[PDB]
Amino acid sequence: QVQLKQSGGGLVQPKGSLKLSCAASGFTFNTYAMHWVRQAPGKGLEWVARIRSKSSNYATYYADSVKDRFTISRDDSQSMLYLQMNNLKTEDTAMYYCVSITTRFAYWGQGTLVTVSSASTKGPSVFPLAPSSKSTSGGTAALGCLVKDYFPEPVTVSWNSGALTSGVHTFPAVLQSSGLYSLSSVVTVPSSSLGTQTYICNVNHKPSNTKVDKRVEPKSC
Amino acid sequence: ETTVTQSPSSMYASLGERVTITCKASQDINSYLSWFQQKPGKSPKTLIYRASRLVDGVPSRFSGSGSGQDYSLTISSLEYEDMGIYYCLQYDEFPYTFGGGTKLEIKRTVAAPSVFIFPPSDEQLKSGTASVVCLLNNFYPREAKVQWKVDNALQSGNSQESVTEQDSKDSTYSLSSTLTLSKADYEKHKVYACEVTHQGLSSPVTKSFNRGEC
Ligand SMILES: CC(=O)N[C@@H](CCCCNC(=O)[C@@H](NC(=O)Cc1ccccc1)[C@@H]1N[C@@H](C(=O)O)C(C)(C)S1)C(=O)O
Repeated sequence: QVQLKQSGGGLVQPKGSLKLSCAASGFTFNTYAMHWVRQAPGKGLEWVARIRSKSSNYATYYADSVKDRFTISRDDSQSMLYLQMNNLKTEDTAMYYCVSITTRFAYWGQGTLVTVSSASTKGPSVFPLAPSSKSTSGGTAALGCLVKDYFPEPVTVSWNSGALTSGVHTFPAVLQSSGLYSLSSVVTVPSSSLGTQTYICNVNHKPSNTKVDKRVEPKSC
Repeated sequence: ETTVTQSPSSMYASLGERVTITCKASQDINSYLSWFQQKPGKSPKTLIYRASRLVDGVPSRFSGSGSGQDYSLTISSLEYEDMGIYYCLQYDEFPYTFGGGTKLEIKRTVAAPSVFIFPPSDEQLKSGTASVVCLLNNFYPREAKVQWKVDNALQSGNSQESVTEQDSKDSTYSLSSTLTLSKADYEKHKVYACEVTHQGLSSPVTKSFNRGEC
């Protein structure tokens, strides 16, 4: 059981600085080089920084984009890999992976999201996506929650505290023109259950400590 | 740096089929090439190193090959768990560069979408914005044309789409289109309609509501 357990990251303003941490366990950390690799949202993988073992003088190598702004470092007594990130720019917004390539394996951390923006965190507004009573009487009906105007990523959505999973689609977040994210989550249900069964979407936005439950009902006039 | 180009960038295949992806480097890389599988929302998983060495635990149906600049990964008989994005990695000279990635998805039959339209909530309108949401549920292939018609007028520049990854049970996609309008513009109109063109439909399908009527 090899683990690279990552810590740190989050929201930070441009020109600011941040330090990422990675705790290695279950392999001979000290003999192997360690790396950080980036994945901008929806885009490709890119190498960030490399550092070799004591046996190679802890030689450090950097991508050109970060050469004089980031520093990779390691503490072999504590099995810790670090990335000190200074003079941050918008284009550094990415998921950052701690990576160890060994003799016969390559291990990836779970990643830590870094968002480089001056904006403060903003919790979502959750609005009902409600089916009007046009729904085919013996067929399927759709309802959902619109999870709007939050920052930064991510949000999670469940339905009836996880009891409702079948037919659920929670869409990838969209970056709106306002610069805030927005997403919908929907579920299809028997049209016979509108009015008789109860549907609650549970929205969680950790960066803002927001937890919102919204009951979605058919609507009335 | 060394440049790594992958082909094709995406592809569909059926279960049991033999799949081959290629990976071409701008220069000789001495078989220092590695292949990774990434499933959505997960971290990469290492599959092959030194062009053809399997990492312990990777099924034998996975095979890699090549030399010089031209390399390939091959899945002898595709299985459901093999879907995802595959990256190749040149690690001969630093900076170690990745390919653009090959998206592998599973083929299935055409499926027409269930279409639903959702008016803006009264709650949302209290804040001065109106979002109108159109849902295309459980369809295949991914390509779909959605147009918004407000009082018979096409909309441009005020709508965004988002599409799920292939469903793990029926390999379909779902899409949401969100039309954003001011409360002022929204209340100046009656008929909000969503028009869906798709290969699983003989003719376009439309779902609509009239602002105001239950
Ligand atoms: C004591 C001493 O001197 N050590 C040196 C580092 C070398 C230590 C042993 N070497 C490795 O584990 C290498 N691993 C592979 O070839 C297998 C592989 C490749 C790709 C995917 C999966 C498996 C290379 N190691 C990386 C690196 O060196 O950055 C690499 C070049 C990216 S792969 C040191 O610390 O200087």
